[PDB]
Order: sequence, then C-alpha cells, then structure tokens
Amino acid sequence: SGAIYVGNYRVVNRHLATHNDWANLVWEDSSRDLLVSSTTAQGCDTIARCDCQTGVYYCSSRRKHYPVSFSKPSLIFVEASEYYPARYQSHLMLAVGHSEPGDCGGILRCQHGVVGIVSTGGNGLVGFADVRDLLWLDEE
Ligand SMILES: Cc1cc(C)c(Nc2ccn(C)n2)c(C)c1
Ligand SMILES: [Zn+2]
Repeated sequence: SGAIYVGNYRVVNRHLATHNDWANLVWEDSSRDLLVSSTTAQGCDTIARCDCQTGVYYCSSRRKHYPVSFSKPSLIFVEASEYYPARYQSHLMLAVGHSEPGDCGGILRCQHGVVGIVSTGGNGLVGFADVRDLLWLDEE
C-alpha cells in the first residue's frame, strides 16, 4: 500500500483505490495502474520534473529503501496477476529489486522529488508507474 500526497491530490495504484477514492475521483487510467482522488488537506510530496534514471524506492516487504537504476517510462508486457490479466501496461519503468504484491504504492524518488510508485513485480524485478508527465498535479 501507499500513496503520493501532492497539493489537494492523492495518487494511488488504481487496483488498490478505496470507495472514498472512487467517490472523490479526479482521474484514472487502467493501462497505467493509476488513480488520483481529491483531498481536504494539502500534501507535502513534490513531483520530480526530470529524466532521471537513478533513484531510491521504498520496499515494505523489507522495511528498506533501496537505491536503483530504472528504465525510461515505456509500454511493457506484464503477466497476469489477481488485479489485471496479461496485458501491456503503459508509462512503466523497470528496475532490479525485490517486490511482492503488497509493496505496490511504495514511492520511487530522485534528487528532484517523487518519480512514481511501485506497480508491478516478480523474479527480482520491480516496476514503477511514472507520474512525472502529469504536470497538472502541480496546480488547481
Ligand atoms: C509489486 C508486485 C506486484 C505483483 C502483482 C506481484 N505479483 C505478481 C504475480 C504475477 N504477476 C505478474 N505479478 C509481485 C510479485 C510484485
Ligand atoms: Zn530527477
């Protein structure tokens, strides 16, 4: 589990969104595994606006933050899980790292701010849903 709290927005994995998230929906995209809902309080996370390929992510199944190198956001085939059938997921970045289903929501960050959240995993790989192209998170 985990979310990004920026301005009056809450960014979560779409497959982990709650009824309150759907009842206060701002935007959702199944192909990206992302859902954004509105919040009453303002959040403290800052979104990175950059092309970094090195950063650090939080892995709840190890209670540790790991430094990683990660690929550029791309269209990647992801195998079937309990949340999605086998399909192409867009704006996804991969790194070598430990991940379990419950690690989804962990933040990946670089020197500029939050880059994305854990969304996929298995066999020593971890995939992150990018949020750096969602410029509207910084306003309104
Ligand atoms: C972060 C994360 C997410 C998921 C859903 C998974 N399990 C599975 C099982 C089959 N897939 C394709 N994925 C793992 C290991 C890690
Ligand atoms: Zn950066």
